[PDB]
Amino acid sequence: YLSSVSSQETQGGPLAPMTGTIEKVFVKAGDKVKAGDSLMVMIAMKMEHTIKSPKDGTVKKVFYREGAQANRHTPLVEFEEE
Amino acid sequence: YHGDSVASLGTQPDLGSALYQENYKQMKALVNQLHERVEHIKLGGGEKARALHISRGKLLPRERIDNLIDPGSPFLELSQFAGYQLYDNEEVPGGGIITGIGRVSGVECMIIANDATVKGGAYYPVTVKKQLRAQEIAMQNRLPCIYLVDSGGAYLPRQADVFPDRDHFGRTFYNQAIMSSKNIAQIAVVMGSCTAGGAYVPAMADENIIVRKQGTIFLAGPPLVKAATGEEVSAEDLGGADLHCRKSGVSDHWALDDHHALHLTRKVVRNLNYQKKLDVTIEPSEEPLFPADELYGIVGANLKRSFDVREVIARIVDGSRFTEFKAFYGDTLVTGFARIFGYPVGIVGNNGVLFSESAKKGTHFVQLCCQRNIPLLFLQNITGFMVGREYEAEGIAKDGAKMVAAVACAQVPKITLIIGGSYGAGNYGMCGRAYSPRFLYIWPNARISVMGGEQAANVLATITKDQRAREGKQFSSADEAALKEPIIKKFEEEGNPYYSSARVWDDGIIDPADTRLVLGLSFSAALNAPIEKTDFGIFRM
Amino acid sequence: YHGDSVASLGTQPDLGSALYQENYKQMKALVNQLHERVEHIKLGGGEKARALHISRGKLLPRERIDNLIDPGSPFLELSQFAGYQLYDNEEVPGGGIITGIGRVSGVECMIIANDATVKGGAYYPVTVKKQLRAQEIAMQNRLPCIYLVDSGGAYLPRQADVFPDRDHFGRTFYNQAIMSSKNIAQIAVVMGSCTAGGAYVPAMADENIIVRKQGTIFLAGPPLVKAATGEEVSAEDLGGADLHCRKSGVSDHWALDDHHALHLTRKVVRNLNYQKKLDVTIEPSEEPLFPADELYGIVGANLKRSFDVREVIARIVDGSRFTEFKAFYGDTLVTGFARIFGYPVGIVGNNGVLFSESAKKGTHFVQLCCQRNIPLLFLQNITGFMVGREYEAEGIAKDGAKMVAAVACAQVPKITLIIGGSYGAGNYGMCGRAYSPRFLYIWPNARISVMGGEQAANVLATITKDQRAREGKQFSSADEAALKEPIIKKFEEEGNPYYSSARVWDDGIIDPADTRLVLGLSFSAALNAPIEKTDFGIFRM
Amino acid sequence: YHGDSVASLGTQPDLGSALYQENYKQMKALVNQLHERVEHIKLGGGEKARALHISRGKLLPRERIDNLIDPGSPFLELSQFAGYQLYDNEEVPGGGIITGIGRVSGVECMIIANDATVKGGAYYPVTVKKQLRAQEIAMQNRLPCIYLVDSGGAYLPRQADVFPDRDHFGRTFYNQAIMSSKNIAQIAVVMGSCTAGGAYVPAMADENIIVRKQGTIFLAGPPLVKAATGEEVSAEDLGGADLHCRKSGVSDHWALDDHHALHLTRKVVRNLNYQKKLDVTIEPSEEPLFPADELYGIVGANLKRSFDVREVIARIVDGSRFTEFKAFYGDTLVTGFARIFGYPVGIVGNNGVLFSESAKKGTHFVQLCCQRNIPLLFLQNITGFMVGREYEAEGIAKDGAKMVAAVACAQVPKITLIIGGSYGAGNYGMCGRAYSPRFLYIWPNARISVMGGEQAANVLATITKDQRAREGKQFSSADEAALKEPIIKKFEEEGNPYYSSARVWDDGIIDPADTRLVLGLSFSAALNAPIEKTDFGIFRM
Amino acid sequence: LNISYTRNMTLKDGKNNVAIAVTYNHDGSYSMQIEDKTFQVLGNLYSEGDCTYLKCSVNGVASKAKLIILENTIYLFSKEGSIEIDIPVPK
Ligand SMILES: CC(C)=CC(=O)SCCNC(=O)CCNC(=O)[C@H](O)C(C)(C)COP(=O)(O)OP(=O)(O)OC[C@@H]1O[C@H](n2cnc3c(N)ncnc32)[C@@H](O)[C@@H]1OP(=O)(O)O
Ligand SMILES: CC(C)=CC(=O)SCCNC(=O)CCNC(=O)[C@H](O)C(C)(C)COP(=O)(O)OP(=O)(O)OC[C@@H]1O[C@H](n2cnc3c(N)ncnc32)[C@@H](O)[C@@H]1OP(=O)(O)O
Ligand SMILES: CC(C)=CC(=O)SCCNC(=O)CCNC(=O)[C@H](O)C(C)(C)COP(=O)(O)OP(=O)(O)OC[C@@H]1O[C@H](n2cnc3c(N)ncnc32)[C@@H](O)[C@@H]1OP(=O)(O)O
Ligand SMILES: O=CCCCC[C@@H]1SC[C@@H]2NC(=O)N[C@@H]21
Ligand SMILES: O=CCCCC[C@@H]1SC[C@@H]2NC(=O)N[C@@H]21
Ligand SMILES: O=CCCCC[C@@H]1SC[C@@H]2NC(=O)N[C@@H]21
Repeated sequence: YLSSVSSQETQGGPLAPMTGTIEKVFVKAGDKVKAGDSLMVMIAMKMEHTIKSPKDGTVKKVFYREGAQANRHTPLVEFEEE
Repeated sequence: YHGDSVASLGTQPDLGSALYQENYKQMKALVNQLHERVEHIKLGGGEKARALHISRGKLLPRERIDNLIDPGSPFLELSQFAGYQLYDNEEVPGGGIITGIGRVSGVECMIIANDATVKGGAYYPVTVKKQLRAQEIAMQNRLPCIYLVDSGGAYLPRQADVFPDRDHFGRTFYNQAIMSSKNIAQIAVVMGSCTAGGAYVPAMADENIIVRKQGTIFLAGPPLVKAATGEEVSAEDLGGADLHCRKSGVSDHWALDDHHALHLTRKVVRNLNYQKKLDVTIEPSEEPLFPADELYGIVGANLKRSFDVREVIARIVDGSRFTEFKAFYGDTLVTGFARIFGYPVGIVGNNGVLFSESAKKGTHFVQLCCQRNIPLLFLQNITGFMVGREYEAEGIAKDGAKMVAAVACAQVPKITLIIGGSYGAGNYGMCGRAYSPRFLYIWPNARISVMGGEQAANVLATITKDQRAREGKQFSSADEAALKEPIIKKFEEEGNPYYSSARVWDDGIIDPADTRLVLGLSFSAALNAPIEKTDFGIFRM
Repeated sequence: YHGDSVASLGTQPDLGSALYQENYKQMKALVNQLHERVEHIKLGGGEKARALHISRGKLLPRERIDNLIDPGSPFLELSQFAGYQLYDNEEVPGGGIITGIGRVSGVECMIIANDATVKGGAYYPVTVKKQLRAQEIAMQNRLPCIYLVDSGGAYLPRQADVFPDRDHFGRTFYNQAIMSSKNIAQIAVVMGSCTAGGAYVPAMADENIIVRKQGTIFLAGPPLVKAATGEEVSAEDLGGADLHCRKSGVSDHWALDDHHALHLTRKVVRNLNYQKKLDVTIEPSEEPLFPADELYGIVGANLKRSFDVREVIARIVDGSRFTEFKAFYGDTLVTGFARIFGYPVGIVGNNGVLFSESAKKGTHFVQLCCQRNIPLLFLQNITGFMVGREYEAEGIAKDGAKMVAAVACAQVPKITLIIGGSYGAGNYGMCGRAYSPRFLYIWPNARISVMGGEQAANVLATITKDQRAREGKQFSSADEAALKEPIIKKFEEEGNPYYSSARVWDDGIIDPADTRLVLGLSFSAALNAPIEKTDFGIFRM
Repeated sequence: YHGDSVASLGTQPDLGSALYQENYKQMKALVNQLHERVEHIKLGGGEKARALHISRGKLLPRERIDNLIDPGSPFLELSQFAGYQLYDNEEVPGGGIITGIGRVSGVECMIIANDATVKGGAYYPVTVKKQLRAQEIAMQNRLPCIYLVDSGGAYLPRQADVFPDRDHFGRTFYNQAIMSSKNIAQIAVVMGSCTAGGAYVPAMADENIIVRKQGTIFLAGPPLVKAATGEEVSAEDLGGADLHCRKSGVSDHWALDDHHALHLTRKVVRNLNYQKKLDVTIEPSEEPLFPADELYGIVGANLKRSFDVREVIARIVDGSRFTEFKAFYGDTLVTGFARIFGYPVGIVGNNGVLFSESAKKGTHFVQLCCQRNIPLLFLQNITGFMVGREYEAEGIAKDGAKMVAAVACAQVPKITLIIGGSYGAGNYGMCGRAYSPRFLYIWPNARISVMGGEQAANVLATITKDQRAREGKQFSSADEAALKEPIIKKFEEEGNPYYSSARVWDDGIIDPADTRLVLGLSFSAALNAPIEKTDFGIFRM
Repeated sequence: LNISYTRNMTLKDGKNNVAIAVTYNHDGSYSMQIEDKTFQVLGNLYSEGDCTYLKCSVNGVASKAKLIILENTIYLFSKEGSIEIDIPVPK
């Protein structure tokens, strides 16, 4: 714990942070994504949240289209592992 | 043994004197104008707004207050003139809110009710000031608060004067929480939709009552939700009494309509389990020996003339009995002991310019009253404060400071009434607003300013002339007139009682004939809280 | 035993990132602009006024403060931007008064000095507000007050905003008397002529020092005496240190010049017989592990982007050591324990929108800190407050009310710092001005409003459109634009940090690189008073 | 003003329903059995023992109590079933001691009288427990104690359970001394010979009364003196009222017989110089609107069926008036305000399984009652505590902890009544014995256990099966039956009200038709002590 | 303060609901408006024996009658007529 080697042990998949409009979508239905790749940019309550790519896996499909309302904690991208 | 015969104050005025006739006429005209303006304010926001409000099946705020308090009980409304011509083109009757002290289930309570007919209940800065003043009064006098909430949140165009500062909208929630922590009951009745901000009021209250399909609590309204997040939802599904009672838990009681909500509020106030206890001696009440309307003749409307404050004292105290203290020292100040509705009071009134002896006498009397735990009543009629080389050599300012410190450090209930002028540091020395009296009322003939208009004009003219002479520049008489006249006009406008009451600088303008009654009520409301001991600073001898 | 190795916060930022470069550039430009404006304010009232002031043999107020405090001691000046563009055509540098916290004779003291070069020391409304804020800080933190009095009384043209109300000029004397009654020393040094009102300040002070031929106390100046009574007399004969010391008794010490007066003031402060006692645990101080200037890159000037508040925490706390509390619940709020200059602090900072879990976590942490008597530090960076149908069904407003009540009822010292946006009821929930923090500072990139400009414009447009539809009247798009654009512009102007600091809505704008230091000083000044027990209201579960 | 019409609870039950008939029959049988057992216990130790006791010219303990208290005054006896079948072959009626609350000289007092007909007044462990419980009640409610001492000391064969521990015989003297130090009067009347231990009771009492030739105080009896030292002496010469009054000074009053001793005790209680003061609001009493015997039909004896607790509330409160709080949130819990004999009470009762909402509502109501200083009444009818994965994810345990902490930290008088089942942590959450209620009564149909018998059997069977599977050993069904059946039988026996009342786990089993009356008495006895302020722990939001 | 309190009362005379506007005058009298007509009413209650009598003057016409209020009903017994008035019950 002191060395913080196991600090980053937690892993998870992408999810919607909040309920609000979706400003932009950067992920196609079928594509290969790398680490840190922007998935979607969502504007809610005078604040823009950018969703990063968790792993390097390819995307099977996207769930939300341009300018849609996405509820909080809802899947956005069907994501494959590394 | 209380059978000793005691001489009484008061003399029969000369009703045939022309001065009495003129003074009576002027005061009657002033009172009639005040009554007409009060009626127009009572009319409310407007006819169309009232019709729409009734069409929704809701009661007007004054009807709500009438049905809430005990039957036939008197109601003491505060700051009826808030917002009177305060804003250039917007009419805000009563400040858009109604604050008062009433009797619910035999308990003195502070009722604060939003007026939904004035801009949909939006909060103007004067509305926030009025609500904060009412909350401060309730805190000081330890009175339960009842908020009949029907508001549209802060008024957006004036947001810079409503949201951010210390004495702005957040102080309402701060006071609510603080008074909740001191076992002072908070009851919020949600009579209508609260868009935002007002949704916190039921949340922070000790007990809630909400109407079924009228009251709807939501942190952000459907327009605000659409603007911020974009989600679309109806008001009832966003708020609603059913949706709040059933799973949210915000609401504590569920009411069919306004009448049921008021009945539930009365039941809650009964269940409060509180009993008033008095820590002062009580004697049987007795009416004064002279009619109160004669004050119109005695006082009049012209401030240039002078009258004996003993006339007012004899017209307001019980049985016209008054025990003067140090009658011949500092004659310009009148200090003594009396009783109003059985409550003992120490009366301090002005009868001229304040001298060193008057300040010393006032300090001594304030010390005595604080020692004996007796409420204090101040009557301000200030021609000015004594100024002069021989007075400065005798420390007239230091005696004024003595009186100011004594008044400020006092802990007994203090009630101020401005029956005439109030200028300079004399206003501070006679328990002005800055010194936190429990109540402050003014008569329709009062005048309040830093000084007279002509005095300020002369001071400014002398300053400018001396500065120009030192610079070496000519200062013509036309410049003197151009400097003087606007100052005279501005000081004339800003001294009007209606100007001072539009802003919350007092608790209302009162008919002199009602004075006694009002005082009684106020003193009653002042006796709910226990009287603490008084700690004084350094008396600069 | 305090030898356990503990992990530290903070990560090394990417100095090569373009985002870091842009943020650093923007923040550096903002800081440079702030420094230039502060320099211009420090210049004073004007060159001719300064020359005249020096020609009278008097010291400028900043020189007085420098010669008063202990050598090399830091000075914490408050509200340097009061009056900045507050009035349309009048320039009032620093509000015409200088308030700060310094160290005199090893004792933390509040110095309030009038600036005679700004309109002859006349009191603008903002000057009264600044002095009242300084007096309130001294009262809360139990700090002796020193008034370097050189004033021309109230500013007559603005008298209606200076004289009559509760938070107006009389509150100064009220606070002076009250703090005198609580064994909080008041020392008044009369460095110059006081026309009126300011003459009461030495009278109500515990001890006085007056310069021989500069300081002159008189209730009414020769112009005022001429205007009121008509008597003609010179200023020295009306006031004067000799004429006051010898027979008036108002003055307590007699000084040859300003230097002698400051020496006497230091002697009095030494004779105060006071000793600071700490009621909190103390640990050796330690510097943070990262440079403070990197904050410029981390934070930047654009509020649309977001940053981790843990970076700021690691850059300000001692040794970058931080013990997070409930790290994974309510991740949008960061609560934990740290130490600043050895003082233990509980840090609560924003990392996103406030949810129900965040409010519950904040309430729990505030309860813990109040129980353990630990000072609280709030870091406001508020994107907004969560709103929505499912959140209203879960009582998001009621959780916000929980947090608001917990913050309001707290009795431990509270210090708020606004590092980003501050909108809506989130400002109330994070210890805004209305909730009486001991200090409140903002960074030069902050924004404060009731809500965003576009949100308010949309709300107003929707309200108007719905009202017109109900009435049956067309609401065109040109009307929408005419309603929206002025609201957008007004909200843009009123949110500026300089706009919020011109009025006394905070204690100054601070360079981020100085943040730590300022906090330290503030917390030191916050520890003079003992910490009382905390009484909470009803926790609406 | 208390003239508002208020709706009342209660509905007329269907007397023709077969369910009502069956429930009435079962409850009537239970009450008849209880009455017969109480009569047999009242008979006393035995016929020969009573004859011998009378032959010595002494009064039976119940006659002593009847002649001590005021005429016609009700007597509230506590723990009439202590020792009922507690020991295998020894019969100990009433635990060998009689404890109760009565009215002596207009003062509520706690009477503790030893029964000399049960093993010569020897102290069984249950006797010590009963006396300690009575002393604790007197300490909590600030009631004077009267000890009618006629005892043979500790029961030697059970000495290991009587002498050494903290809650053993020495705690009696400890409590006596402590209550003496708090100005709670102790009066000991030595009605008979005290062999040992009991000789300390008059010594530590504030005032003593001893009968001439019956009461004899000696530290060691003639048998004990012979066994320890060998000295031979008669009982009268070793003790005796003459030999104690004349030169020992242990005795304070000298009585001819029991009647004279009781008269002297009444005189002393009159000379106590005490006056009861009430710190709660009082309203005129009013009977309920429904007969109390109908409860027999409403409740019945079968715990599988469920009934509305509002029926019981309407049958016990004054005028059947009840103000429900948060009626629709957490419907499984019923919380509200009512009055019993004019005393205001906050009623919290169970109506189903405890959910998160019910726990939150209970915490809120307990906070309100503590804030307003209102006594609390709990009605336990617990089917269980809600458990499950979704409930654990929502912190059902943490909400139960909230309620438990709120109940534990309460300082207002608390009275618990178990009208049905009481299982699991719900018993703790509803003010069980461990949380120190002022009184605790159960109905003759209650059941108390850690959980149901079948639930415990299933838990144990699953544990054993999993352990055997992990070990790799077969676990047959015969083993399951052999593990289950004894557990079922034991849980059935240990849940009986008589089993729970044989040990001092409550203050007695009460006829439901008497419930109201008992509560009244208890609440009266609960109001002797002043109500202190309540300090709460950390509310884990 | 500065205005006169007006109370709206509803009374069910048999099967007809009637609304009365009662204005509380300063001198202790009342001004009752029922539809178009307005009336000046002033009276008091005095108890003789076990019977409470209302002595009232309406528009200058004086009278007295035994007054009993029981269960949402008001009974006035006089020497010229007996009057029963029903007080409406809230929902
Ligand atoms: C954090 C904190 C502490 C606080 C906040 O965040 S506060 C956030 C913003 N508030 C809301 O989000 C509530 C938005 N209202 C509404 O959702 C509704 O409107 C109701 C609920 C008010 C009912 O409305 P209603 O039934 O009374 O009718 P309406 O015609 O609408 O009533 C009059 C009309 O209201 C206009 N109007 C002007 N200013 C406002 C205003 N400030 N609020 C509402 N209405 C306003 C007025 O100009 C016009 O009349 P006019 O001047 O044209 O003649
Ligand atoms: C009850 C309570 C609580 C309070 C009171 O009752 S308060 C009563 C009234 N006050 C006095 O009675 C003091 C009157 N001053 C004086 O007796 C002197 O003047 C001194 C002492 C101020 C020294 O004066 P100084 O040596 O500093 O020079 P001066 O040029 O005079 O300084 C700048 C010039 O002062 C003009 N100026 C504008 N407003 C004021 C103002 N309010 N007071 C003074 N001067 C003012 C300014 O406009 C011009 O400059 P400008 O704007 O033209 O460039
Ligand atoms: C430090 C502390 C804090 C404490 C101590 O140190 S405690 C020291 C020891 N106690 C004494 O030293 C008192 C010894 N008693 C006596 O001096 C007398 O006996 C009297 C005074 C009790 C009057 O006696 P009595 O007139 O009531 O008649 P008795 O028949 O005697 O009454 C019934 C019979 O008593 C038998 N019996 C059984 N157990 C005891 C017991 N514990 N005490 C007394 N008697 C007991 C019973 O079994 C039999 O009847 P049974 O069961 O055979 O039917
Ligand atoms: O009050 C008005 C009379 C003329 C001015 C008197 C001045 S105002 C400044 C000073 N303070 C006082 O109380 N009186 C003088
Ligand atoms: O804070 C700005 C985001 C958009 C507005 C949110 C509103 S302001 C009224 C209400 N109170 C809050 O704290 N949030 C919402
Ligand atoms: O109460 C009996 C129902 C079945 C057992 C419920 C268990 S007992 C352990 C735990 N604590 C509770 O309050 N309920 C569960």
